[PDB]
Amino acid sequence: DENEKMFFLIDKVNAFNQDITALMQGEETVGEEDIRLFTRLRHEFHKWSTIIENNFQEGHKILSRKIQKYRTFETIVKQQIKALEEPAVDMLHTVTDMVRLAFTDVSIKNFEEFFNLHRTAKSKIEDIRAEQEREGEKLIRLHFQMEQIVEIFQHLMAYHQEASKRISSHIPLIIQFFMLQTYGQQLQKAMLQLLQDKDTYSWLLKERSDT
Amino acid sequence: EDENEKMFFLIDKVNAFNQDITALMQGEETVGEEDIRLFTRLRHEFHKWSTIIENNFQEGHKILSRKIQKFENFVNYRTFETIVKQQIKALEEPAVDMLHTVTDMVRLAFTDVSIKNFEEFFNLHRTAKSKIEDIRAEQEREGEKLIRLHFQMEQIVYSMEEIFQHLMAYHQEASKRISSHIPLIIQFFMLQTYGQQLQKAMLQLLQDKDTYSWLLKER
Repeated sequence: DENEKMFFLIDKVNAFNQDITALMQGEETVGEEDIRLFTRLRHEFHKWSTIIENNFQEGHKILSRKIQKYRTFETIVKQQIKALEEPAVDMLHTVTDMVRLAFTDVSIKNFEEFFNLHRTAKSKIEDIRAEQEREGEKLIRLHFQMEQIVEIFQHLMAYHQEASKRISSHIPLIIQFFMLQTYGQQLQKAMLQLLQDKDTYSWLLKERSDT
Repeated sequence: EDENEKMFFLIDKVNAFNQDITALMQGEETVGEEDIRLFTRLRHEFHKWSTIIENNFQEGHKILSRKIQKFENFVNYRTFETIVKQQIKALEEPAVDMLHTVTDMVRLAFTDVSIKNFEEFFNLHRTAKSKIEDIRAEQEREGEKLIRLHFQMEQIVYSMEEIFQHLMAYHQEASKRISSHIPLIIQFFMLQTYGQQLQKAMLQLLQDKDTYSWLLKER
C-alpha cells in the first residue's frame, strides 16, 4: 500500500527527530569513554571563559602602562573588547562543527541502511548549518558593535569588567540558540517536509540490497 | 560668493543642531535650573528595570519553594521548569514597554533640540522633525525585534533541593542577563544609533544647493 510506505517513513523520520531532540537536551545515549555533545559544548565555553580572563588581565596591564604618564585611554579598553570579536566567531565555527558531526552521526545511526534518506538528511544538515551560522555570526558581530558604547582607571576597568562579563555569557548563549536549538528544530522540520511528496517515498526507502 | 555665505550659514545651523544631539547622547547637555539630563533619566528607568527583575526573581523563588513544599506532602520536573520559564516570559512585554517609554523620552529630547535650534527656520524645523520621526520608527522596530529575540533565547536553560537549586540557578542567570542586556539594546538603538542616524540625515540636506534658501526661510 501507499499508506504503509508513508507510515514506515513517518516512523523513520520521527525516530531520527527524537534522536536530534535528545541531543538538543543533553540526554543522548553515549559510550563509556565517549562524551555527550552538550559536555563538548560546555568545555568549549569554559575555554571561552579562560580567553576572556586572559583578555581582561592584559587590558589591565596595558591600561596601567598608559596611565603611567582620556579618549586616548578609552580607545585601549574598546580595542581590548574588540579583540574578542574574531575569537567569538571562531568559537561559533568550532561549536557548529561538533553539532553538525553529532547530527550526521544521528543520520548514520538511523539511516545507514537507506542511503538516499541518509544523503537527504545530510544535505539538510548542511543547508540549515549555512543559514544559521550566517545568522549566528551576524548577532555576535552586532553584540560587539553594541559593546563599543561605554582617577579614570577605575571608571574604565569597571567598564572593561562589565563588557568582559556580558561577552562571557552572551556569546555562548547566541551560539547555543542558533547552532544547537534552532539548528536542531529546523532540521526536524526539514525532515518532516519529506512527507509532502509521496512520489519520492520509494526512492527515500530504497535499500542497500537494490542500489 | 553669496552662495558660499549661504552654505556656510546652513552648515553652521546643522552643526549646532548635531552638536546638541551629541551632547544628549553623551550625557553632557545643559539642563534647566532643576531638570535632569536625558542620560540620567534613562539611568533611572534602567534602575527601575533592575528592581522589576529583582522582584520577579524573588517572586519566582517564593512560588517555586512553595510548589515544592506542597508536593512534598523528578517526575514533576516538567511542571517545575514551567514555573521558571513563565517567570522569565513575564518580563518580555515590560521589556518592550520600557523600549517604548525610553524612545518617547529621546524623541522629545531631540524635538526640543530642533525647537531650540530651528524655530525661526520653520522648514528646517519640520524637515528635522520628519527625520526625528522616521528614524524613531525604524530603530524602535529593530530594538523590539532584538529584545523579543533575546527573550526566546532565554527560553533555553543555561534530592528535591537540587532541582530547586538547578532551576533557581537558571532563573538568576537569566535575570542578570535580562537586567543588563535589555537596557544595552535600548540605549544602542534608541540613543546612540538614533542619534547617529539623525545627525547623518541632517548632513544629507547639504546635497541640494537649490534647496538651501528654502531651508533657511526665516519669515
